[PDB]
Amino acid sequence: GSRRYDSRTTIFSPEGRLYQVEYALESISHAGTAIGIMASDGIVLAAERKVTSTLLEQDTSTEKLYKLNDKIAVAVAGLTADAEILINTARIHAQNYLKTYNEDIPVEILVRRLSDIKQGYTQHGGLRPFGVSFIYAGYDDRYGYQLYTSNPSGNYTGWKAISVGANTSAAQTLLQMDYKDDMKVDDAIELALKTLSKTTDSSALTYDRLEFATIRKGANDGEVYQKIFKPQEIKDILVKTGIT
Amino acid sequence: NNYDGDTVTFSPTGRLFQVEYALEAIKQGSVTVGLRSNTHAVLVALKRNADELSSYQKKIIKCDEHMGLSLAGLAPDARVLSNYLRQQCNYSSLVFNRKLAVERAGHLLCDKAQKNTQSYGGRPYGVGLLIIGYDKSGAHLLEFQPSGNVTELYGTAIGARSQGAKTYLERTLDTFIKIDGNPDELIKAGVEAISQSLRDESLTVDNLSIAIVGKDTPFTIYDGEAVAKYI
Amino acid sequence: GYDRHITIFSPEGRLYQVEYAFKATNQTNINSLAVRGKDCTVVISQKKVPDKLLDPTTVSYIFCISRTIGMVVNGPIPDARNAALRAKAEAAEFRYKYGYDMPCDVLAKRMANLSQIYTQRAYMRPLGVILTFVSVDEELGPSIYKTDPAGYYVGYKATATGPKQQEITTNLENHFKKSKIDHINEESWEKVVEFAITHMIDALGTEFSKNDLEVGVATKDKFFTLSAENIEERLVAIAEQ
Amino acid sequence: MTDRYSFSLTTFSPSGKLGQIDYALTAVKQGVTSLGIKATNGVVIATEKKSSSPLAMSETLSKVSLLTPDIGAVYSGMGPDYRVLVDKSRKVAHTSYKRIYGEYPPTKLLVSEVAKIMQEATQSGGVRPFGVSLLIAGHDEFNGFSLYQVDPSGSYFPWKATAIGKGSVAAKTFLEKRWNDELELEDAIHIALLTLKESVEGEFNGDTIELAIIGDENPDLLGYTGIPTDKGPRFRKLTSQEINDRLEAL
Amino acid sequence: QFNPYGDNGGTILGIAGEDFAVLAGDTRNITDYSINSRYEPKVFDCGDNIVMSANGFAADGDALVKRFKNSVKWYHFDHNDKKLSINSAARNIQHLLYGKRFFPYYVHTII
Amino acid sequence: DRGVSTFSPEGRLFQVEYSLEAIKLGSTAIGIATKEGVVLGVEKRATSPLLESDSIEKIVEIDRHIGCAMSGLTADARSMIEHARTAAVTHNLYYDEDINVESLTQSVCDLALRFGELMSRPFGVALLIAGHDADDGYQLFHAEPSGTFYRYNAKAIGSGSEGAQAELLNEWHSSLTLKEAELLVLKILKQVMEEKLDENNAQLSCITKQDGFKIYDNEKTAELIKELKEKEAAE
Amino acid sequence: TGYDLSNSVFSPDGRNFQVEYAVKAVENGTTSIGIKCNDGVVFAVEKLITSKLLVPQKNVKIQVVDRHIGCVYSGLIPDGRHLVNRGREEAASFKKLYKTPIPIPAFADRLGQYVQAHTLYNSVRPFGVSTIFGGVDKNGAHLYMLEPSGSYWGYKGAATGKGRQSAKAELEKLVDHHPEGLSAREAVKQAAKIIYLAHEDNKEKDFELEISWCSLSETNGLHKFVKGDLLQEAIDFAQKEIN
Amino acid sequence: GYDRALSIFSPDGHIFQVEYALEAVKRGTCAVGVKGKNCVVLGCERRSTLKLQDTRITPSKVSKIDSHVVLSFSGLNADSRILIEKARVEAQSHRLTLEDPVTVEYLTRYVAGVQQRYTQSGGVRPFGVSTLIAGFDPRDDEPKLYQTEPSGIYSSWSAQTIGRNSKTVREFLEKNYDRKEPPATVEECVKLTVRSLLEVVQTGAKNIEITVVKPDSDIVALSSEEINQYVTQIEQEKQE
Amino acid sequence: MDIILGIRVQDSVILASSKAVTRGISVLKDSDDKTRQLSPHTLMSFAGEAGDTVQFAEYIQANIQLYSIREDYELSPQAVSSFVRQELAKSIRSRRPYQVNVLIGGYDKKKNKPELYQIDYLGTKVELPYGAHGYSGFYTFSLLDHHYRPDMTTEEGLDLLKLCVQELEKRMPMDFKGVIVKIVDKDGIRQVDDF
Ligand SMILES: [Cl-]
Repeated sequence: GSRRYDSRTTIFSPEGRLYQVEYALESISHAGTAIGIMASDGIVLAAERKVTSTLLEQDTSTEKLYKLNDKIAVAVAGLTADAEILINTARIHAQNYLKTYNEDIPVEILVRRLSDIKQGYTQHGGLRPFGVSFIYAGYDDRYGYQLYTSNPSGNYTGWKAISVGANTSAAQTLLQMDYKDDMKVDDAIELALKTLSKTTDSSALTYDRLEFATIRKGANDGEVYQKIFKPQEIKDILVKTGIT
Repeated sequence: NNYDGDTVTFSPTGRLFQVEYALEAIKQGSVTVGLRSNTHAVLVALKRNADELSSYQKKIIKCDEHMGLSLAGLAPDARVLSNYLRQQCNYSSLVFNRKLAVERAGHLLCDKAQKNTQSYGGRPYGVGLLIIGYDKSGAHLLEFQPSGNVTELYGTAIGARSQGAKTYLERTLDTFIKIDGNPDELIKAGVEAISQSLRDESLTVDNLSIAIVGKDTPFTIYDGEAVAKYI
Repeated sequence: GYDRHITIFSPEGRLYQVEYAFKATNQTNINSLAVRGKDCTVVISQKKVPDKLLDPTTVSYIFCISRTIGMVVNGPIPDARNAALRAKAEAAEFRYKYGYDMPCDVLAKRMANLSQIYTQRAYMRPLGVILTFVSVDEELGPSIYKTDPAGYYVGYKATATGPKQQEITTNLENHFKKSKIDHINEESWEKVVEFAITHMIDALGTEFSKNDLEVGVATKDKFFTLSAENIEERLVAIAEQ
Repeated sequence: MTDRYSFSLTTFSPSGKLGQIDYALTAVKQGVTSLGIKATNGVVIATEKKSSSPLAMSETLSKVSLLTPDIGAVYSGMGPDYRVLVDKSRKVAHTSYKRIYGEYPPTKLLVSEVAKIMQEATQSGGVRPFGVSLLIAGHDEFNGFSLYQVDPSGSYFPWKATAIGKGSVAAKTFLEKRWNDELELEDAIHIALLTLKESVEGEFNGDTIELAIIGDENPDLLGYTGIPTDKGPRFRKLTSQEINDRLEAL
Repeated sequence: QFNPYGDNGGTILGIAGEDFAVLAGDTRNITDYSINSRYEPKVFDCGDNIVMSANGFAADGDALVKRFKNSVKWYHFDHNDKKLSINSAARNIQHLLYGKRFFPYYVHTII
Repeated sequence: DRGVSTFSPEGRLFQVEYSLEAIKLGSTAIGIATKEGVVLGVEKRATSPLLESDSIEKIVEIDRHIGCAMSGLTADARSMIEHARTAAVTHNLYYDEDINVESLTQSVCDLALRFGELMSRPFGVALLIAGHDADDGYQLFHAEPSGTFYRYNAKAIGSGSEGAQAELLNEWHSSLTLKEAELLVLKILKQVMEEKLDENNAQLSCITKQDGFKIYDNEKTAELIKELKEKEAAE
Repeated sequence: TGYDLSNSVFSPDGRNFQVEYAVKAVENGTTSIGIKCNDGVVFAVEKLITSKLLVPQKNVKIQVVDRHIGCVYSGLIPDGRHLVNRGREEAASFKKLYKTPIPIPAFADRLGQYVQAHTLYNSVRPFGVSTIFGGVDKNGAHLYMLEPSGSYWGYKGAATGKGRQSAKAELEKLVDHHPEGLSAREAVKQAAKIIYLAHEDNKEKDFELEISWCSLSETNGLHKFVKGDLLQEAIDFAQKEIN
Repeated sequence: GYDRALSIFSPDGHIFQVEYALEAVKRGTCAVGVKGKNCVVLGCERRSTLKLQDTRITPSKVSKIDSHVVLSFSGLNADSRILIEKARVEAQSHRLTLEDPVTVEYLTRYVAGVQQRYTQSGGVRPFGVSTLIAGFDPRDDEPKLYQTEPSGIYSSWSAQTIGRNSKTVREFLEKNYDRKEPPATVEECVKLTVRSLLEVVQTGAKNIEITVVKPDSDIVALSSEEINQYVTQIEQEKQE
Repeated sequence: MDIILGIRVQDSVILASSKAVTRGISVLKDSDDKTRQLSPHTLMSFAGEAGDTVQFAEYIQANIQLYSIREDYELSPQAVSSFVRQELAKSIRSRRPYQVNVLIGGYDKKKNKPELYQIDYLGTKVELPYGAHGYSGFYTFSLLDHHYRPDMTTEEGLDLLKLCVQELEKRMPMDFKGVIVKIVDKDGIRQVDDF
């Protein structure tokens, strides 16, 4: 019957590893690098678009940075189509929480929910896992500014600064070297871009090959503003930091 | 070889190996004999024990006041099929106020076993049955195989070394068929028939199991000192 | 090599089960042909009754799907009848839901979509048949639309299907290059059938008796098949000129 | 019976590749060339009508399809897969948008819905991916003119201009030299015809080429008058004659 | 409106002796002011030395008795031909009756 | 790969035969039936000295008149015990009486073959079901994952089963007392066990008509172990 | 290779090897035939007597569908019974909705579609029987034969099983020597002969003859078994011809 | 639905999927449980390969199931959340119906039952997780410590360890832990737990987590400085 | 059940609930506590149809306690009240709706403010300085309209509450057997044993 053709996506290896999760992580390691850096007064999200073209319409494009709600955003590394399935689920989950409790969803709760969905695909259903790793950048009134990551295994962890996708080993070493606890957003912006500029497989880092975003308390009085950078705004910050 | 992984696969010569392997389980099972005359129908079964401390596995199951069977192979499969017969006999009584015909009972078992041989996922039944009964057309004896094939017979035997008892009945055909209005002599012929399938071991008091049904005789099972008469 | 057992992509981007279903199409060794007249659409097919024990009246690969639509099949009869029964059901349901007779091209598309599903879904196999639908549509006029196991379909000026399709195809191609029109310029359907048979004889290089052929004709508001005697009359007219 | 294929037929290999998606892209590579170019006041999409037989009426087979009055689509790869996607795309534009908001969806969101359908065929049980790449051109009030590519994975990207299928590598190079941000629609059509001629072997005319535009509103194609706010579809398929006229000034 | 219940009349009587028991019942069966039958048995031998009668609506009465007789049969099959004691029969009948708590057997039962 | 409900060429279900191998790896359990009662005993087999041995529950009550001992993948037995308890109590609810030991065993065995592609595999545990009823008296049953059950006068299951069964072959007679049966279980357990038998790594239980099913205290078993040593040294 | 391991898989030939393997089970079975006559049809079958212990005239192989259709088959007997059970459900729903008894061609397609459905999936096995069937309806007499693939045609004479070649040869002679037609009572006699002549392929074990027929004149268009004197008359005619 | 039998027997009578789930537990970070006379302590390893972590928000290894029971684990982190959630739901469900909080044995029996169910259900793989469940029953001062594993078997322990290099720390506990006289105070119990982890951990900085549970819902997690004091005292006594 | 009152003062919320349980013509109990602690700083009183009241209250209690364990965090009174409202709004269009009216009194530790929410069985939520369900409000709202001042102390709130209970005991026909009074503030929940 049908058993003959079943790949068995949810089984252990003799060593005790989940085959499909490990192979999904291998897929993500070839995806464009995404970096998240958390500061005392905000969070930075930086991400590299993969080998673009001159004929790609950049200003209307979105492959890396997505908005989950007014307080939370994510950087994607892996299959974009897979990510959008999860993103729409996460957007709905946030709204369900807001309808139920009349309060914005705490960052960790949203992260745990998405991570639990990913976990389910590794334990039951016989389907392939989502080939996606997220960097969550968000804010709430309990823990303040928070950075998380999740991967196809459904395991998530918190971070001060973190990278996903390609060249994470090289990227994490550079972040570990220059990061300090008393750091600010403007400094974190510079660190993120400098890290990408060294780890990139491209010849030179330019505005058209980048997506950038910040989550600042830098908003009129006690509130949080999400800023998804425009192409011209990425070009200006590249000149300011002294990369181009 | 490559075509015995499941029941849904014909071999290149048109064989169903899973059905044939299920048929093999019957040959491993203990011997049981069935025979009938015009008035009565008799089942004789050699019960098997695990060891000296163990009891002897029951071989005969009652289905209705006028019908029952003996088993050889996987006993749980005989329990499933006998339960189905009990329900079908019972449906005939409640709905139609009618005792189920032995021939029709065989047809129902055939069709139930067949569905398991054509569908993926399931498996064939691993047991053979000898059904006896007395209905409106007199005494009957059936032989069920889990391939689906059901056969009405004067006498037969299934299980290990069953060929010896089957040959004896083939010689005695003209004699035991005429044993009308005499249950004890019909049982004697059945006990003498099953004896031809014995090696080393002999028929003891807790080894032998006999059942009978007839004209004015409900389906009753005899075990223990009740069969000491026939040893 | 399980990519050749079910309908999934091979490394070459191919579906081998679909390709092998195409090969089952010619298992019957029958050739069919379809052409359009002014007021009609004619479809002819070879009829082969090898066994003397067979009832020749029941041996047929042409089907009356609806009053207006006819269908000839190239492929094994079980799959042919599977497709026929479904097309009949679809044509009937269409009329009930939308209040008018299902067009030939719309039915072709529907059956093509069903075929497409079998090329994408694993548990369902493709049918090893090529379906040629014919009618005189009330909007588009004489119509020939053909479906295959890949889920492909297209309209035709004329067409041919079977082992020797290419010989028939080129024969028809050469005729339409001369006349420079998209149909057989002829008033009566009888003469269009005569054209169809004549050009099949020329292409295949074989003579036909009344029992060697099978003919279906589509006119306005009805489709029908010819009897052996109707074909005999057709063969007589061809021989006399 | 029952569909007992409840497991994925597309899985990650040790190298991290999704085999069935890669093989689907290979099927797209073998497919006939199609392209799209975006102008300041419009968008153009085009492809070759590769006729399987000269007896076949190529007018009946439509490679370029209307999805909404302001959105059109063309493909490269497996035609049957494209046909069912167009059916599903048209329906989802109504069920998931028009029946809710009382208006047709913007290009990017309809693309997103099509992309979703193609992603599900890459992960759901008992199915293979779609063997097509789509080029979707469209217009809406707040985003203006736009052109999107959609791949078998479900991934989609916006383009100023691009090409897919047989001779896409050469065609994309040709478009890079000719494209600028000040192109008028007629200039984009001219460039589209030049680009497409390179990939075509045989006959090159209005009957062998299929071309449509997203441009100005066509009140003559609306079918009714009396409502000022309804000004007609921006999608228009160019006729055989209209193509041949522009081939003389080529 | 359809009324699924009816009244077939009749009367039954059970008396327990020291080493015996009796269950009596009249043989008349009626609807409204008409006699259906002058002899329609109402008390039944159900096996295992148990007698039963379900008086009231005869259709429900016959159904119940039929189902209890069935219960006795399956009790033998499932428990090695064990005799169903009168107390066990009584508890079994409670579950048959309460099983249709929200669409009752319209009868007064005595065993 | 291959079907879960597949027959071998010899006419046996692969999965059932493989589950029997898992039971052979399990700890020893012994049952002995007499006219004065049925005794059940088990080897606890703690994997480490830090493991509190009293928490090892390999002897279990099903009802007041039915007890149960297990061997093999003991985690699998929990749903079997739950079903047995429910079956026993449910029958009391429907019939206002105790349920026959055989009928209880049959109910447990009906679960055995409910596996396919219902649960995904057979049970990897064998059970010794001991009890008493008015009809057939004191009884001992052996319930396998094949769906088959045999009645026994005495039975051993687990790793030292064939060695213990041979010893039960010679020792058992129809006139055994309860005290004699208790010592006999301890004697045979001590013989087949790897570690030295004491009250902490071995457990006794019995079922009598009067007192019902009782698991023995460690203090009570310790005396029976001491009584055993003396009577063996006596000759 | 591996194309023959799973049902509904096309080989590179365009063949379904599993269906072809089901045919081998049919070829292994006992001989069964069908003869179309003037106003009806006749069915006959070979029943191998495996043992003296078999009760004569009890293990009936030919089955009736509705009251006007007869069915006989060669191969796996249980598969044939399953097919007839379906046929009976199909005929019942037809008569339920449309009132009239199911026409034979209509009935033939109902079985055909059902058998063909068992070649569409790997989760099911093809039928291991070729079924000969037919009867009388409003349009007259009809005889059909249905293969494991779901393929069926109308027939003047039909035969299947181990002795099909021997039978087919005999049927071809009757068609040639009787163009104007054959009577019902003649067809019964000829049927008996053909089974006896076809028994040379199963000549090891002796056999039992079983015949049935539907005829507008002889049986009022209803299916009946040939019994008693008429059966013995057909056996005597058959025994005379072989000697 | 996906009904495929993933956990099945092999010729030698083993369920490989359950055994491979134990290998996932072997890979997991070390976790240890020690019960004193009037307390239980749960020690856990944090691998120091991951620095630049945010220890405020990172999921802690020890999880509260109720106010009186705690659960630590070794193995797949994602799998552990599913067991913890189910356990937390069952804890509140028990309070709702029985009007009494769960016993530690009951909560263990439930979690173990869930793990077992996943070893003979179609279309699912076993949990790659072993747990240590500790606490005090309602209105009871006797300490409780239980262990569970992927197969579904569970048992009570005077002291136990699971995870990577658990063989070494179990060796340590077997010689150092005395049943006749267990750690009388909280200090003695925590000290023995930290000592046992120091056989494996590497550095005694932020790599050791300690959680003390006392009777009557008295649970507290020790800080870095408090644990560091134990690490200092142990090594200073060792230098002799 | 009958009478449940609520009043939000400067630094606390006070809930008063009758002790009587009457089924038919008999007062079965005169010491019934018609409230459940949802969290350390949130209390819910309830009144409605028999059975439904307790079943609903305990169901809500279980859900909030579950949230507290999962997140190791106490929900705000506003968040709990919204959760409760949604459950009742869901309930009103069910096969058999919960026939329960509730008051939710809580102290928000974040904003350092007491909060009182009145929710009926339809899922009608309102935040109020003082609230009541059933026929209680017909007597008590007029008194509270007169005397209540927002800057009151807890002791002043209890005196104002005594004035409400005295009026109810004078003018209502049913003997509700006095009230159990509970205070919710920054330090948590406590019961006034003498009232
Ligand atoms: Cl469609």
